[PDB]
Amino acid sequence: EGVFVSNGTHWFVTQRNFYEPQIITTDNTFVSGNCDVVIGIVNNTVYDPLQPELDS
Amino acid sequence: LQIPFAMQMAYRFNGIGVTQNVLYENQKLIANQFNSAIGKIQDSLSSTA
Ligand SMILES: *[C@@H]1O[C@H](CO)[C@@H](O)[C@H](O)[C@H]1NC(C)=O
Repeated sequence: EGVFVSNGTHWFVTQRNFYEPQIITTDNTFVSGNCDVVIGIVNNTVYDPLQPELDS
Repeated sequence: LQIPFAMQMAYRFNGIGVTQNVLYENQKLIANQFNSAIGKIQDSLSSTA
């Protein structure tokens, strides 16, 4: 529920009608397929909120 | 407010209850179907006064 957006170096997800940038995460994004198909896809990390808890 | 046209059509797809990956994964087919459908407008008006 947003757009992917960049300040020039970092990538954020934003609500579409008001600038409020959030860290790109498994929970504000969804997967479909692989990078071969989409015209203009970009390489950036996506954060997983389970992992730093499971690393405890 | 500018937005890339393929991203505008991805919003138009959410607005009809189709998930936006359906457009990005079918984008060239959707553009071909659109360009073909505009071509039929020329033919219909260039014949059916
Ligand atoms: C935008 O167009 C450039 C060429 O001017 C192309 O290299 C690039 O992949 C395109 N990016 C997107 C997001 O479509």
